[PDB]
Amino acid sequence: KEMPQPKTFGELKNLPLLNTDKPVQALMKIADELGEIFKFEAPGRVTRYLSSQRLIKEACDESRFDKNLSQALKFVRDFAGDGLFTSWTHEKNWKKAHNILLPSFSQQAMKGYHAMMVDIAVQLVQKWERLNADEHIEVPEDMTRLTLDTIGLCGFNYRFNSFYRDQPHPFITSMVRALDEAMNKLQRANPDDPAYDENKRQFQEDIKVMNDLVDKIIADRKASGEQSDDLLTHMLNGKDPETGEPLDDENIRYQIITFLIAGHETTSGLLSFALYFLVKNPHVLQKAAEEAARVLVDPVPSYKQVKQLKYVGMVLNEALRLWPTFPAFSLYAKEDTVLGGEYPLEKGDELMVLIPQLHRDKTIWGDDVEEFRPERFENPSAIPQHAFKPFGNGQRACIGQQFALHEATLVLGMMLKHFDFEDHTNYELDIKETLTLKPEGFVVKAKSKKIPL
Amino acid sequence: KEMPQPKTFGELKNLPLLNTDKPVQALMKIADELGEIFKFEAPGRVTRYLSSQRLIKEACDESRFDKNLSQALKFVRDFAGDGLFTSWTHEKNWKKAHNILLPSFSQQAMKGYHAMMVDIAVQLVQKWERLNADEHIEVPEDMTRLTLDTIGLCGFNYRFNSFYRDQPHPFITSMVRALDEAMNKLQRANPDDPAYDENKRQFQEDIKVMNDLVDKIIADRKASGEQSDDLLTHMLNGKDPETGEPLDDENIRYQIITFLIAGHETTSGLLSFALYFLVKNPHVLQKAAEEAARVLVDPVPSYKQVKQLKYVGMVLNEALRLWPTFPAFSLYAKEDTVLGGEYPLEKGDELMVLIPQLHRDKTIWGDDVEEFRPERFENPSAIPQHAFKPFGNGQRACIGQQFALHEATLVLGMMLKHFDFEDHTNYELDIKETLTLKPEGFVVKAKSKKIPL
Ligand code: HEM
Ligand code: HEM
Ligand SMILES: O=C(O)[C@H](Cc1c[nH]c2ccccc12)NC(=O)C(F)(F)C(F)(F)C(F)(F)C(F)(F)C(F)(F)C(F)(F)F
Repeated sequence: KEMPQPKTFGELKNLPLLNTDKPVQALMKIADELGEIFKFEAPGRVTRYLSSQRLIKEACDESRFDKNLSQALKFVRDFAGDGLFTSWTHEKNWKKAHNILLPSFSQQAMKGYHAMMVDIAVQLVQKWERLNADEHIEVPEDMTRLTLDTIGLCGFNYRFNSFYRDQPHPFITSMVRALDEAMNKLQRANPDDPAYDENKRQFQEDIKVMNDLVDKIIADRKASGEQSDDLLTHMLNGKDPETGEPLDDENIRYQIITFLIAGHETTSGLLSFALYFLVKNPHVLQKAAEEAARVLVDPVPSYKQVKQLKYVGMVLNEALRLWPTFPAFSLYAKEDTVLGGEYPLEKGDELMVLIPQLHRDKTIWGDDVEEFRPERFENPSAIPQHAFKPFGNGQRACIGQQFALHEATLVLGMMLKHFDFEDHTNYELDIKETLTLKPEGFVVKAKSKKIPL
Repeated sequence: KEMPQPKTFGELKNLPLLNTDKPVQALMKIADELGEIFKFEAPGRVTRYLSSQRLIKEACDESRFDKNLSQALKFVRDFAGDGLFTSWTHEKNWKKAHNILLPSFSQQAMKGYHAMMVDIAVQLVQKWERLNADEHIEVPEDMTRLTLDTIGLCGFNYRFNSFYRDQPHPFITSMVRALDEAMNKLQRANPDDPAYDENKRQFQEDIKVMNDLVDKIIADRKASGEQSDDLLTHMLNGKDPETGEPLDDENIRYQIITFLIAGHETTSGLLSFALYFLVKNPHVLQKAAEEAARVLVDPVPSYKQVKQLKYVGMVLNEALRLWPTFPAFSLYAKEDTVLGGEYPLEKGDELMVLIPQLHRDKTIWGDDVEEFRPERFENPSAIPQHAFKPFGNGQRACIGQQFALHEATLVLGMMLKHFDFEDHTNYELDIKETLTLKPEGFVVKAKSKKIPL
């Protein structure tokens, strides 16, 4: 159709547009200007950004499109390896690990993780109970402490003890710096230029630090013989029904690194955005707090009680609507095909699904798309197909969805039961972009309702 | 016959002997060489160090000798003011505060503080329970986190939240640096030399940090009118029966600063030395652990149970015997008098009581003074008057004695109930001197007995 394309910079084509610390937000504005589809070129490379439910519903057809590793994911793959998130669907270790780990991530398995989630959630509540009169909370910082700890504990019985520290754990320093370097590689003609030798040296170091530390966690567990009901145990013992094979220790390492990435990056952002919207929308906070008080009648919340926090669940979905914390996923055409009746694609052609824009499609949600209204999610059946994709699509959808939502619902429920919140700075949303999105500098004050634990 | 005296440095006399990281330990070595008394001279001053029970019992006759402010304490007074610890006996505010505060520090008052002591103690135990299998504990660091927080919470319902951070609370950074400066001023021949301009700027800044926080806490409490179970409440409401006056806000601040200093410095040291002696003497550890397990039958220890920890109390007293954490106190002759039928003293003459040396007086304790044997304290009746003085003397004895011993007995009891301990490094005692003595670099491993809290 003579596809729309944003401004170009001679031989660099569109690449300079991503030379910014907020590339996703830049892409969202481009989508606002250009519409449901735009081409994005750089030297030697092209992708097409999709923003409408009309086109994205075709992109979600697994017979036509499969998951692609974006350039960022190809760089994350240098340390996340062939774990689930950075593997191609056709790689043997993808379907093997997928089949082995699904049972570990089901709604049923959440019952088993619940106690350990409560352990970390209570540490959060206690921290906040123990703050003095005039003190405030650094929201994304504390949400990250929580979610990292939760996956460490539930994942491999390891306590990061984030609420005991200011300094991040050695693994995290390397992980964050690796993630940063992976995103920075996306703006470099001549990667072999000696000006990046220190960047490369640091990256290799960081890779080796994560490996050495995770490999030791594996080794120690094999050595102890302990059978704690966690992801590491299920990976050590599990066999893929198809091949009959277990995961090898290298792949297990990559899965653990992957889970730590997820638990540090994604769920913490969700909790941070949810709290942000609640303090910006007092009527919604009140309704959520009402439910929390009504449902969480015991000092320790139970698994069943978390399932009964329906409005808290809707609040989280609405937070995921506006700011899906992993904001884009990539696809490639399995064969030649035509998108939307108008855009012919060849086998191998790539697409990027711009999730925050999909979630702002006024044809789907109505004109009030920027408003925070959890009630939009009262009935999944009234939401059109492929309109809401915060956890991606199909067989390559987020394996951690049930875990993330259970943790987030539990913690947000507890938070709303135990405290009233003040937006004491009238915080202005400022979204930092790493692998994920987070509200940087978001702070609040929390006044205890003095309900015992 | 002339009074013994250590080596001299020309015009500086004995002063350079205290130009060392470990002055008290240097003075103990000198005492060992020279005996029960030696003179120590510096430019413009003289003092006499006493090591024997026979001379010290006379020095402790309050009709003949009163508390002196050592050079060190005069410098500490720049921030502790006319608080109890740094006031002269004849100053109006000493007796006034003493009368008001004595009931707040009694054995009976410990019933009121017990619950908040437990609050912090449980945080210590949770921290250690949450360590990963082969991580270790930094003993004085964690004991200092505990004792500071306990006196903060019991003293003025303020949470330093030391177990939530690596870097000390700003107030503590200032207090430590002020205490360090106060000790450092002692060696400067020309204090107004421009080389100390920064030291003095920093000292004043540190004093202001301390005054600001404390004055604010006092102001906030008076504004709100709330009534807590803390020393601050008692000081705001208390009246001295003698003068009929309450303490004013400035003196209240000095008392609070004083209590914070004491909690940070002294009790933490006692706990660290006790654990040191315990891991070096496993028979004693076993005997103390048996008592802890037998007595502390509830997840939350009670006041009544802490009082039953007789042997844990003996352990603490024997640790105080070998390493009394505030190791020296100073006296002055009220009038002309003769010490020991041998050494004439003029009115105003200063004496220093070397407590560690008193506690090694073989004429009182037997020849095995260096051995750690809590059974020495099996029957308190046996201990001669003035043989054991870790809490000083008479009306100027430590007002916090019952507080310190309650906290230490509680915490050590809980530690011995909940963990086994390993001296994994075969630690060599290395004693750091600030205001007090503490074992620097003492580390252990603690293996949980998995007893619920
Ligand atoms: C609010 C929280 C989370 C969000 C928004 C989120 C989002 C996503 C999205 C959008 C994808 C698809 C990526 C793509 O198509 O390239 C994905 C994949 C994945 N997520 Fe998450 N995620 C979250 C939490 C978690 C957690 C807690 C874990 C693990 C403990 C996890 C593990 C994974 C894995 C392993 C994949 C790859 C699955 C596969 O392809 O087989 N996620 N996630
Ligand atoms: C094991 C712990 C402790 C030891 C070994 C200890 C030792 C001492 C000693 C030896 C003195 C006499 C000082 C002198 O003669 O110049 C003293 C005085 C004092 N201590 Fe402690 N102390 C401890 C804990 C505490 C605590 C926890 C507090 C307060 C919370 C405290 C508050 C004081 C005060 C206010 C004085 C001055 C008393 C007065 O002269 O009226 N001490 N301490
Ligand atoms: O890594 C990629 O392949 C694509 C597109 C791209 C990056 N460089 C290009 C050069 C030519 C053509 C396309 C590109 N990168 C992006 O869209 C982006 F801007 F970096 C991005 F939006 F931040 C992102 F990386 F895709 C993303 F949205 F943040 C993400 F994929 F969700 C993330 F995983 F978070 F990185």
